[PDB]
Amino acid sequence: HHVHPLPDSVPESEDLFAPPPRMQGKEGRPKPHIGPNYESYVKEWAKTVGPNSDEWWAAKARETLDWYDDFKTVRAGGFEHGDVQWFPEGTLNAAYNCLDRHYYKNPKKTAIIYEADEPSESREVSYEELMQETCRVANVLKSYGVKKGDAVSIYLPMTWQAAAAFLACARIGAIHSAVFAGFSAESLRDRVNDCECKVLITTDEGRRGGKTIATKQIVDAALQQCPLVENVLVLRRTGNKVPMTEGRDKWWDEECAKMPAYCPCERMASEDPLFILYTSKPKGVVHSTAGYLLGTALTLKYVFDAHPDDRFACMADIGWITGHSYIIYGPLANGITTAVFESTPVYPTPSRYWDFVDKWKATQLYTAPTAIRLLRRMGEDHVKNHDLSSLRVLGSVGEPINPEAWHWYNDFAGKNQCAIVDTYWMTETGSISIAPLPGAISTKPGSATFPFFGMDVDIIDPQTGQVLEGNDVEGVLVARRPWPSIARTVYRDHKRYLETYMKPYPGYFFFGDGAARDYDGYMWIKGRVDDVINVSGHRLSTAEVESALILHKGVAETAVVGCADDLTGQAVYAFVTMKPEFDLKATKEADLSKELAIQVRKVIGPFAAPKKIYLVSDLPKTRSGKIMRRVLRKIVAGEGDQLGDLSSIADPQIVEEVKQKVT
Amino acid sequence: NYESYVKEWAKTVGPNSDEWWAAKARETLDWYDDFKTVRAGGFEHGDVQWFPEGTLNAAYNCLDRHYYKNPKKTAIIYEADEPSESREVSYEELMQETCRVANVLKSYGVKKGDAVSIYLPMTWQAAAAFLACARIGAIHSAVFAGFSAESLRDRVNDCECKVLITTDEGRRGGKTIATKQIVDAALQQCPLVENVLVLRRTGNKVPMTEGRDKWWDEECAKMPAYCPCERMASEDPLFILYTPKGVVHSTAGYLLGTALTLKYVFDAHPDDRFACMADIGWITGHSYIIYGPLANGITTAVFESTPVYPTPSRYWDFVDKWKATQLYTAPTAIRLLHVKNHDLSSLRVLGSVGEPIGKNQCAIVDTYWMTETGSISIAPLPTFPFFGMDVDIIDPQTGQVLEGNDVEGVLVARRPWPSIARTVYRDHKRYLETYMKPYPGYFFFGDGAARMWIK
Amino acid sequence: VHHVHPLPDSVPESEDLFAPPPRMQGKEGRPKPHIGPNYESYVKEWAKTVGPNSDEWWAAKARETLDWYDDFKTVRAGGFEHGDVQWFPEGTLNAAYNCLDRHYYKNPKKTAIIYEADEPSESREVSYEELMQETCRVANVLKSYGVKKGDAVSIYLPMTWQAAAAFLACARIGAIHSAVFAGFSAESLRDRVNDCECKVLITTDEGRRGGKTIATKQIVDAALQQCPLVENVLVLRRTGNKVPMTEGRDKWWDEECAKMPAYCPCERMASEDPLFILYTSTGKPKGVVHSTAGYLLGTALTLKYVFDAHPDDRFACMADIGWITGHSYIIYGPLANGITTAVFESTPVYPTPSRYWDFVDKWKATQLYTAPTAIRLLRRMGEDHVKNHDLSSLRVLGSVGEPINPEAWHWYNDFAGKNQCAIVDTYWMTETGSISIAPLPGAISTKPGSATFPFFGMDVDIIDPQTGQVLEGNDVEGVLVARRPWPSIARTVYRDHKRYLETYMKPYPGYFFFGDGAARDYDGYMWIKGRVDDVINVSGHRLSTAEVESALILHKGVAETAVVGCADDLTGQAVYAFVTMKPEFDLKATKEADLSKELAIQVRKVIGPFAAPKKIYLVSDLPKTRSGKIMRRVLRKIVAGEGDQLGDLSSIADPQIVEEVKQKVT
Ligand SMILES: CC(C)OP(=O)(O)OC[C@H]1O[C@@H](n2cnc3c(N)ncnc32)[C@H](O)[C@@H]1O
Ligand SMILES: CC(C)OP(=O)(O)OC[C@H]1O[C@@H](n2cnc3c(N)ncnc32)[C@H](O)[C@@H]1O
Ligand SMILES: CC(C)OP(=O)(O)OC[C@H]1O[C@@H](n2cnc3c(N)ncnc32)[C@H](O)[C@@H]1O
Repeated sequence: HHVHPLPDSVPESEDLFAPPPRMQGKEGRPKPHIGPNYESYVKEWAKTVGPNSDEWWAAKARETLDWYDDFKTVRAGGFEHGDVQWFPEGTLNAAYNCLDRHYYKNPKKTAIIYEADEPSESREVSYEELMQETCRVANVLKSYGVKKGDAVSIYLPMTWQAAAAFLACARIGAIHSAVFAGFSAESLRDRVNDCECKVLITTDEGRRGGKTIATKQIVDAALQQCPLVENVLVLRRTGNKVPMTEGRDKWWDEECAKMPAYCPCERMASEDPLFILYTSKPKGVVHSTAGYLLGTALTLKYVFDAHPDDRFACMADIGWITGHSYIIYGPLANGITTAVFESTPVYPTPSRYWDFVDKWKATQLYTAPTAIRLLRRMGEDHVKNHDLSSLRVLGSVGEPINPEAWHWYNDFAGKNQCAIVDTYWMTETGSISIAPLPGAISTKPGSATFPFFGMDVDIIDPQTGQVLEGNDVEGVLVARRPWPSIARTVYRDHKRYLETYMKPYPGYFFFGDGAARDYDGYMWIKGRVDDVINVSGHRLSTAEVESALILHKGVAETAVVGCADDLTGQAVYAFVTMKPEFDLKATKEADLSKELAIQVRKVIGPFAAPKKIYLVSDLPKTRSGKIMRRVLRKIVAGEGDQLGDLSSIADPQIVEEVKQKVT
Repeated sequence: NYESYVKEWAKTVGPNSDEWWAAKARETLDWYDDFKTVRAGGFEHGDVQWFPEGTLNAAYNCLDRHYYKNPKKTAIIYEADEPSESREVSYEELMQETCRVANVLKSYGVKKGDAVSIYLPMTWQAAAAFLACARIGAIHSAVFAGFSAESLRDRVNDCECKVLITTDEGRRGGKTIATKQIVDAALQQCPLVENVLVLRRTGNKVPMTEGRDKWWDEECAKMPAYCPCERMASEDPLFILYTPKGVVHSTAGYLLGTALTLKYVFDAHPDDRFACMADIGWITGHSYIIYGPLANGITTAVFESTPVYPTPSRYWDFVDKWKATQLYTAPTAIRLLHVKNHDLSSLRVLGSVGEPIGKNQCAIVDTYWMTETGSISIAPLPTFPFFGMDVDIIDPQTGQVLEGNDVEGVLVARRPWPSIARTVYRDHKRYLETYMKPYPGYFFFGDGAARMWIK
Repeated sequence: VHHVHPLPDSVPESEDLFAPPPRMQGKEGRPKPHIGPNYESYVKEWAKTVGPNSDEWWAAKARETLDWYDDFKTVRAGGFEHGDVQWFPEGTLNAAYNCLDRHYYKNPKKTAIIYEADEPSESREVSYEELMQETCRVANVLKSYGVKKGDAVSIYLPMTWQAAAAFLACARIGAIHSAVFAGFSAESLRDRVNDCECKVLITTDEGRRGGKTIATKQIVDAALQQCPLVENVLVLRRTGNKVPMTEGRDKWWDEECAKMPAYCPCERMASEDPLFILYTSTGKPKGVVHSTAGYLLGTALTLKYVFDAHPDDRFACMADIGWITGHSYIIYGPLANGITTAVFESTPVYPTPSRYWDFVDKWKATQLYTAPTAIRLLRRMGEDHVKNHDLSSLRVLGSVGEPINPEAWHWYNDFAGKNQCAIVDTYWMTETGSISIAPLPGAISTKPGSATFPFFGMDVDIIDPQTGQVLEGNDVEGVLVARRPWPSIARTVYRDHKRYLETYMKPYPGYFFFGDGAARDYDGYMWIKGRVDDVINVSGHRLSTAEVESALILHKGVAETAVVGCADDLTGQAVYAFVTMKPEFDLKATKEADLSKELAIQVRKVIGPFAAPKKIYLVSDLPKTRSGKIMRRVLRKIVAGEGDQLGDLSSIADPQIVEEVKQKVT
């Protein structure tokens, strides 16, 4: 075969994982929405793509969401000019679908499990309570002159009221723009200025992992350079003294106390913007309303097999698209219970996730490979002595999951009784693009497997621009047709949207990731196109080399970048982090580096073996867990003085250590 | 009989009452969009909801739909302060004037959800001013024309309106109210008011501030006599009424309440001539001069005078002149009133309201309610709680209901009703503390009662 | 014999009735007419559209013709007296959705606009997809400026195809566009920009017309010096030549639109929400306001029936979008019907007088719609420019703007139509929204110079202006009035409803007053013969301008004429005639004094002794508006010695012509 699976210590013949009994309708669990095999996935998927898929999408849109006005047209527009339309004539409101309609059915049902930074302060928030808070905030925003179509910046940490702030904007047709709490004043300023908002919602302080985030202090520094912001609504999360500017700044509780606990919903067109979400100039990805909401609702239902009484635990942050789609919009649109997790995976101890799961009997868990590798690094004593049997689906999002970490997830979090859904997508796709349906698909460690409903993906040969038909092909991932939750533009920069996604391969949407489809038709997304390394004509994905390195005992996490080489074009350079227990005296660093290189050579080939290996205490990462290989690539290339605004990455101090180790 | 008012009332209260209420809302009002949910929310947090997904317009229900059916029908019997100056105002004329004023307001930049203060005496154009605001989704705040400059200022400032509708002068009991003079005094300390629309009721010289002040007639003459109706959510606010606390009523529930009570408590019929002698500056004039009668498409009276001008026979002269079919007044006026040789036979119902209190023919209906209730809550049907009203007696010393008959305590309501006030403008905390906290789970009217007798 | 006579013609009356020709009979593979084949087929359908039982027809047509977001309940209400006309009031819709989206969803690649550039070689087809995308981009730009539903937006654009996108972007978001003829003076632009109180103006750097540059941005800058409310100007880069741009206020159309997505939601408009203000040229500028559903329905129905438009037709209205004709029969009517419409950027004589016909044969136009002034202009230029063309794709030729003299009607019929097209003489006004009286080409046998019969929904009569009373029967003459509102009637004059009532509704209470003299002949055909204010009363004989001007043009060498009245001690008024001759006419073989005698004799033979002009002035051209109306008021006041009280003539087609006329009279 030309395409190989991501390196794994398990033989390929023993590495296929059928839906386990918890996902077979056994063990008293709900029967899966799609099952029990691959063909059941294909039979339904075939209804969602192609020239006769309007019927399926029209029915799903009308069955899944409540509409004030019906639509007539299912879809129109396309990539070339960026005029994608779905259900254009219909009207709806996201807050109505995420709150009102469920409150009218079961007001006391839990909407949010609020897992506070300190475990003792966690509590359940009913749909009634969440709706009331959302309506109060919406009324406050209207009193500030916020109109349909106005942008509102949100700089809130992971307290449950973040959901109320999102949905209060959606309720009145405002466009919320959420910024990770803890982003520097500079990063906040750039995003507040770009969306041209006049109102900002924030906290006095945030709490995360027992640390205080001085949000109001950061807001005050940023707003000195944000001339349009005239109103700041400040949630009293900690109660510590913070500055408050007379007139501009008001307290959330004092303002909401003046307002009624119900607010009508603004009737939104399907294509009215729902939010702007900046990714790392800052790129404001814009999603509209109906198509995005439908995509998050359908993917949540089908990829995680969500049922009415499920308790869904997405442990990400609402500053990330993962939090937009699979904390707030998806779970609440489905009317189930969703977790707002305010802490870190290791506060107070690395048992936190699992204490949380057993306390609330979470039925699905969704996190990132960085968190899985972090907990794997800390040892099994924190997870082994838990129940965790309420879980039946474990999800991974953010980057390729190394098969080694996949197995740890499968073995310890799931006890070999959960389906693992490796979900590939992007901020720009709105909802999950490629993922196993857990009641249907037998999984391979490291493979997203098959495309979701409405996603028709192909592999293009970047040297020819042509689609590679069939299986056992490798290249760059593209999508053939629009899908309902695709981002509609980049805020006030449609040209950047067209040039980034629609022009590289005309006729297609360009994801920016390298991908392969193996002989069984499974899709493998193996890293960013910009991270590919070419050694003596061999094209290397980051995931395959990083997956080989972690097979060595004691390795916690690695990142590989290319460095120019006069004789091989590029050479692989690897940054490697070891588990805390690994003794760098019994195995001197030079001996360990040799073993790591040998391991890569045996599993991939000599061309992939790192020419140099740097042992570091940690890797530069974004708040969401992405490993910033561009930073490492520029440091190795001697361009460490031209890196840009890294002030809001997870730990800026790590960039200095890496610079020292390389020098 | 008892088995008639109680048989029907059982369908309007309790866990099976949504069916009755959905049918009446759909029979009684014209809707642009249908509702799905009948009711939601409750007293505790003040999130009462009725017909939330529906859309409608109060001006469409009080003017347009009747104008389309019978444009020449009299909407308002305008009984001027001088009896000789009275005249009938047709639904066509009222709708045209309402639309002109609505177009004037839009030309000032009044948007859906904006407050507009109204400082008008009892001339028929007061209805046009109310319904013009409702037509465009503005929130009118009516201020009784007998209020001083300070009381006017306080209410104008509290609601943050940018527009005020008033008159040059008012005429009541043969005397002149210097309304524009009072308005100018008030507006010296009202920094948000940018436009004043001044109805020329007397034509006597009054001060007018260039730019800020314009004449009603001259502004309306520039505008077309039709204006589209803003499609309002059932729970969009309809008006603020300061009682200073701004009692806020929403649209669909309030309008349904007034229309049903008017039809049942007063047994209205399509060609009736309903004469409520109250003032549009108070809820009685809101509900049973303007919104109740015009929603039903009947004829309503706008009485500009006093009970004793020119003489104490004025009420009975008015009833004989117009053949009024109902007469709704307070005991205060009915006691102050010269009634011997009058006919008064056209009257089918004599209503009383506002305080504890025909000659063998016209009925006597004693109606209890409050500004916060929107429409009549307890009354006899020609006593007995109205449809949707489930009231109980509670001992204040225990907070417990005094089940039975011969008990005495405070009056409370069990569940929300459609026309209940939804908040106190920008002071929801006061709304909850006043009405919802004294007896958790109940609505606290604030008066005593015993069995039903209202103390 | 008859009291009412046809407009003077050299063809005998018995040979002057033209039945629908074979191209309009469903033969030769042409589409079958929507109404046909005779007068009775028109009456049978027309009778459903007027009277007390016509709600059914109008409700069905409104629901069949337009896409609605919300249905209506009431068909019509209101009336003339107070100006509260309402049609389909409870319904909601959007004009851009009906003109773009619904057709784009059906056939995105169908041509929406044939853009005939000033230079023929630069012309191209603009698909519904491209037009919708550009409309959506502009709509998004306007929203980014804070334009809200109900805000006015001024448009000062020449006849480039993007003018349609600018109109429809305003309609898409519920803004009220106010389009001003490109080339109007800074003073005229200022007055209209200030009256509508807009805060946004859309224009070009420059326009191109007849090989000439229109300094649109320079004019805008001059005007905006006196327009304190305008905060944003969007400038279309039509030529790319250097023009001033004010930092902050002014932005380039292409740079702004490139930032925006190519789709924009449609604002759900009430039937009676204003769609546009259109200013017309005697006092202050008159902003005629049209609402949405009735206007759109009227333009859609008249286009379909008066021009017998079918799905694949290529409709060529050669007017300007600054004129109501361009509003209704370039943009809204044709695009609502989903067909192809022409945006003609040039003049009838650039590069040569063959332009119209080169255009028709190049694009295979199926209908042509222009004005008598253009027809008379091409007539004066000779037959070599039209004779050697095909023109067989045409089957309907339309004329709008003024009475068409039978002499010009025949030239149109003979050379443009080759006696195989139906001629539709369409009478209406800015204030009527859509065509009011016109032949239905598959049904009505035409008379040269007659509008013939009223359109669906139009119930018209003749009032004797000397009595104020309706004249019953046929063979009557007086002033035209309408008995009942129709869906596309103007709803007000912007912020001046009193002027609307006093101009149209007060002169003849109970009726709508058009302001034109009219006659209904013995066959019931309607003749619109000139403005009431232009009637000339000589010794008790009331003379219409059209009849005398039609008699004069029967003389060899006459190109165009205008007659006005001047007080006369012996006849009350006397006829004075301003005459333009063809360039080739030898004015020395026939001296000016000699020609006048022949003209007077011809008018006497054809009309009567009283109609002979008392004085005749030879002029090189006549004062005319941009749209072709002859400004007889200007001539009338000059003859009356009142040339110093003429008003704002800065924006007429040729202001210099007024100076010559003053000289000739002096
Ligand atoms: C949802 C959230 C992660 O979106 P973004 O923050 O916009 O980042 C999107 C980018 O992340 C990477 N990626 C995310 N998931 C996976 C996965 N399962 N397998 C492989 N690569 C994955 C890709 O490079 C993608 O372009
Ligand atoms: C409708 C209008 C009067 O409302 P408000 O002006 O808010 O005053 C309401 C208050 O008036 C008094 N009341 C009203 N009706 C009656 C009645 N039938 N018998 C005895 N007392 C009555 C009560 O104290 C009530 O709470
Ligand atoms: C549509 C556009 C021309 O409207 P306006 O520019 O408002 O001018 C309207 C005026 O033009 C004249 N008129 C237009 N058409 C004809 C015609 N066929 N026969 C005779 N007179 C006609 C009339 O005097 C009309 O009042």
